[PDB]
Amino acid sequence: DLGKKLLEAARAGQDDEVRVLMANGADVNATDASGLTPLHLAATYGHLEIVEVLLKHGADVSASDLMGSTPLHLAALIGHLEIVEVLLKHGADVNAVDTWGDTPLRLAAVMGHLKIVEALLKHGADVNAQ
Amino acid sequence: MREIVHIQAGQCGNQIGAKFWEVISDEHGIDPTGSYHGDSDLQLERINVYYNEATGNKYVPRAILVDLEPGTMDSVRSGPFGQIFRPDNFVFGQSGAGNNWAKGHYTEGAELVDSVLDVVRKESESCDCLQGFQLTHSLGGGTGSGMGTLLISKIREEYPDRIMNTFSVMPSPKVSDTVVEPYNATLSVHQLVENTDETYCIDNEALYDICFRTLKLTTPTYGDLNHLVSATMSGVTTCLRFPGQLNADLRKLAVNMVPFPRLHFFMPGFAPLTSRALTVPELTQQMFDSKNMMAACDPRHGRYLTVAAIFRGRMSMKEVDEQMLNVQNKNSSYFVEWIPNNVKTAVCDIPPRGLKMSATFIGNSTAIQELFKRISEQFTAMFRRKAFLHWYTGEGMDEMEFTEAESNMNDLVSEYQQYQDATAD
Amino acid sequence: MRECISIHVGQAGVQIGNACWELYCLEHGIQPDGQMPDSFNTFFSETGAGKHVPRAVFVDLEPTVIDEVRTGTYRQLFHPEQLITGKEDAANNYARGHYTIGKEIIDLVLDRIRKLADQCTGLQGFLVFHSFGGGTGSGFTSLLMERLSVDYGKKSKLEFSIYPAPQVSTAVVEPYNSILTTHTTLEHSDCAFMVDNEAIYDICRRNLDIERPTYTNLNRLISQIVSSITASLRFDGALNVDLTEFQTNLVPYPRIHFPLATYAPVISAEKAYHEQLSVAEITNACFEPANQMVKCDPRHGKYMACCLLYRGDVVPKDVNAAIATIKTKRSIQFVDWCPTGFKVGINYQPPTVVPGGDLAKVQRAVCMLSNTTAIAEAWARLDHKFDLMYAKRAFVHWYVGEGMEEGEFSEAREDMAALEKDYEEVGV
Ligand SMILES: Nc1nc2c(ncn2[C@@H]2O[C@H](COP(=O)(O)OP(=O)(O)OP(=O)(O)O)[C@@H](O)[C@H]2O)c(=O)[nH]1
Ligand SMILES: COc1cc2c(c(OC)c1OC)-c1ccc(OC)c(=O)cc1[C@@H](NC(C)=O)CC2
Ligand SMILES: Nc1nc2c(ncn2[C@@H]2O[C@H](COP(=O)(O)OP(=O)(O)O)[C@@H](O)[C@H]2O)c(=O)[nH]1
Ligand SMILES: [Mg+2]
Repeated sequence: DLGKKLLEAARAGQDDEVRVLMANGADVNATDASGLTPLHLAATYGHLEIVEVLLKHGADVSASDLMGSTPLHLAALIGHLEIVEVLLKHGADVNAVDTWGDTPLRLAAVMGHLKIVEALLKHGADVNAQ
Repeated sequence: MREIVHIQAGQCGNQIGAKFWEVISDEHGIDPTGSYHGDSDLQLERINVYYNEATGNKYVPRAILVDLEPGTMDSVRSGPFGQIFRPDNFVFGQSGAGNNWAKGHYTEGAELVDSVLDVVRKESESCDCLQGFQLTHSLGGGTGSGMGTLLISKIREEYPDRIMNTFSVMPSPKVSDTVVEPYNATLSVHQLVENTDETYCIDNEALYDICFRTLKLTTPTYGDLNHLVSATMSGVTTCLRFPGQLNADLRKLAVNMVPFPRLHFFMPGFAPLTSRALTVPELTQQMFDSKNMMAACDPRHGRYLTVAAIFRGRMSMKEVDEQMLNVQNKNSSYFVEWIPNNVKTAVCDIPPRGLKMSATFIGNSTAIQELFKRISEQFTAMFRRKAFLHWYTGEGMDEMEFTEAESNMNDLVSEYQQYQDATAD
Repeated sequence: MRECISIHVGQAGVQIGNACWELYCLEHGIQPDGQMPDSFNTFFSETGAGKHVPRAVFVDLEPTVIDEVRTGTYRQLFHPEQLITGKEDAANNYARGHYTIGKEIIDLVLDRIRKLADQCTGLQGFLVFHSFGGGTGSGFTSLLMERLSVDYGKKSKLEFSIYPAPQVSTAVVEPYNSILTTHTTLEHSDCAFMVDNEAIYDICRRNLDIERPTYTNLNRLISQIVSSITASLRFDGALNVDLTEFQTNLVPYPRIHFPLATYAPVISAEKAYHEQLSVAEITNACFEPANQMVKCDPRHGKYMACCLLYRGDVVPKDVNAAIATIKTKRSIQFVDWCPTGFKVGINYQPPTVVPGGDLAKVQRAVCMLSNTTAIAEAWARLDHKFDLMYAKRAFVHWYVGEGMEEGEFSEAREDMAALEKDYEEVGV
């Protein structure tokens, strides 16, 4: 299954495997059992080149898993600044609210990712409203 | 003879442990070869508490050096006091723990644990009368956190009648090596609550804040943070190491400082806050100030269950007494009314290096819940999204272990709140 | 012969013991090696060489304090077998002193006591020196008192107990240890002299002008008072000649066995030449609360018994005239079932002080021993501190982890509540 293979490659940061699987018809928007897509996984695990490659070939920038987590929530939680900037530039919903009522700004602030807090606020993150 | 066995585990544990040895060796007049060269008999009176007597009037730290990362052996051995340590007391692995609590606690650490215990046993059996154990480690990594807590639980089963004391370094995003630090620290706190008699909470968040406030550092080195840790470690062990009015060991300290078994997490403090002479009222005010605490909690948000204060140097002992009682009378609301005379002061004639007067604070405060709340909130943010969970489950851990550690830390927070709101009915 | 064995338990017991034996030696003319260039044979045994050996036992659960005795000025006064030490102390925990740590040394301590008892031909009993606050002073003393009541059933047991004070190095758990030891010792003690560290601290500051008194300053004052109480046992007078008489003269109700000691005069050695105080002046000072060994208000209480023990240049008719004035000018209320009279003892030797010490040598001194209901105020102070902590079970885990049942705290407190009531019932 090409979908499962691309999810694994995006998580593991296998740049060459990602490109090879996509050339074979792999679903860029495939989901695992929890609703995580290759973009969610590349954004969580800091694979910038894969994040960029997925976005160039139809990945949904604001896809939600079963818990309402978007790739931006995950990049902000883990503290991947360059990934946060790339997602925002590609139209990620800065004010996306997950099942716990958290926004990317709230996660970046809880984890002490000050540069991401700044970047989110600059791209219209609403602090007083979730 | 009141001997203490010192253990240092992981990168942070060995770095702060080496600095403790360099600082206390200077106070006791012990050079890196183990030779004494001081001018006072008071320096050697209680030398046996931390040092073994070696051949030809030499002193050797009763210290065990542990790490899963081999490179730690080298860095300690290359330090100014590197040669003072017994070579067979270095117990080192080759693969590392990769900042993973599960690797330290169940995999690599479980494989090295017996070798450490053999060294602990050899040191313990040679003691005339073992007081207990002192462990230095961080809670944010893999070795100090995972293997350190595994070592504590094994020591607790082998030496149940001996005190277990830790100097535990709390992680902060302001000083962070990885985002898995909240998982590693939560899993460790759970173990510390159950298996240690008394823990000094050395909070990296507070160390960063002190360095920013005092030296305007936005980018401190571990050296900058460690200067505060070593000053504190020297101060809190003063009455164990030096002769004076106080006839007391670690158990007597635990008895009077710990009213509830789980609430054994101390907020250390230090004055004056220097860099790499104050009056008695100035030392006293500074010692009780939020800006001087080594745990990032506001004392004003809670109540002190118990307080110990150690003044060092030549000063008016009458002035110290008046100043200490004044703090309690003017600020009665910050001390629980249901533990009478819960603020204790000791004075030691010998000041630390490069200082004429100093004061060390040891607080058992309900405000420490702020530190546990901070870690818990970061743990929860990470755990809800299951980020990096396979690192732990891949070592055989179950997700229930995470849920259980989460609940126990939240139970600890609620216990502190219960005593903060308690009235002297 | 009528021998008395002194037992010093824990740091406070041992250190006060050091000060007492130093003063006894000076009073009886015995050198620190035991040689002398006898009524005192009640407290000192004599070898074939003429060496005078104290009938004393020193016990501690850790060795530091007793090691100072073993190497100090009086290292040749006591025999090594009389100085017993453990390796690990009781860490301010009554339960360690009584149960876990104390059980390991009790048999050895009793064996050593038995060796001294074998040297006696008419053993009167024991004088037990200890703190209320220490884990050893509290816990080990109560275990030893329990074992001595079984092994020496007919023997009298008196205590000199160091009552805790915040001004004098107390610890947070000391109110617990005080109540725990009081409960378990109550039925095993015939008479107990409480020494409140705050009263001694106050006297040293006010009368000796010592801003921050050391244990040496406090203990030299305590030994001066203890010597005044035991003089009758060492000089063969007419009042309190045997241990049994202390109970007969001061204790009409067995549980209410805590007499208030009041001492005068306490004069600084480093103060300008003053006209010596008369019998009337030192007697008047016995009713001054500032001179008491225990802080309490005797005007709030009632007297059950009263003994006046004079030493030095004291004429009996001058004492009788002083007492007559006291029954007039002052309001001394006795309980309706007690004789109302004051028992008088006079020892004619000039009072003795440590040479170079803080206390000035006086021509005449007096210790008044009064059994007053006012001393219940000292029990109420301890009970209040106990209550605050116990309501939250603060520190209780330390005791439970050291061979003690939690229920023992409740049983001890209930006994203290009954004791406070005993005082209240007599006080009306
Ligand atoms: N007056 C007086 N009080 C003392 C002396 N030493 C200790 N104390 C008091 O005794 C109490 C502490 O008890 P200690 O006797 O020192 O302790 P311990 O009996 O040896 O027992 P542990 O150390 O707990 O095993 C406190 O209230 C002290 O102020 C002394 O030499 N004189
Ligand atoms: C070995 O070092 C220490 C050991 C202890 C104490 C202490 O603080 C002054 C120490 O220095 C840090 C101590 C602490 C707190 C107390 O009350 C909160 C107390 O009652 C009592 C104490 C100590 N006792 C006294 C009279 O200070 C005994 C235990
Ligand atoms: N204060 C202080 N913190 C340190 C030091 N070295 C590492 N840390 C902290 O310790 C945590 C990482 O654990 P570490 O000890 O390096 O890993 P281990 O070797 O697996 O135990 C993080 O919170 C670091 O900030 C040090 O020398 N001092
Ligand atoms: Mg002691």
